[PDB]
Amino acid sequence: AIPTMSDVRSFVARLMAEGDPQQWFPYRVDQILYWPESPFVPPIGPFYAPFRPVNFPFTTGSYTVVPDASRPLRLLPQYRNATITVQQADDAYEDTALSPLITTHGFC
Amino acid sequence: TYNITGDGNSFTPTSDMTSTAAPAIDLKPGVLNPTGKLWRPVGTSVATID
Repeated sequence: AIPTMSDVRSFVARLMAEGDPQQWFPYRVDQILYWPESPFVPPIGPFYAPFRPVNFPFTTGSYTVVPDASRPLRLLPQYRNATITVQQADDAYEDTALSPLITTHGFC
Repeated sequence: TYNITGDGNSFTPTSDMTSTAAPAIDLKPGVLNPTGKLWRPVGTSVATID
């Protein structure tokens, strides 16, 4: 609703990373999606679309308003046919691991 | 070209020189390819690689 200092600073931090879009724009115009989902009226200065219909997926759908779930979540690892080499697997684990950490034993 | 009706002409058929021409060539589909069709970055400058 009114965005928190916290959230803005988060969002900005995220933004100021890497990776580049597909539909660029000329600075002489606003370019509003050629796939006509967008409700594009006739605006003063924007022409329409990006000038260049390329190729990329799209679709329509609303967002499920789901609250912050104060519980850890389980995952069924349904598999896809792209099968990495053991060493790389391992490696990437090594790369992303939060481990080591001090294990709560619990009870035997 | 030379007058055929002259002297000096050899009639030497040898194993070495076994008649041949090019009777037919390979035209297998598989063989037709090599390869890549030529394309362009939409048509604009070096940006549209995508």
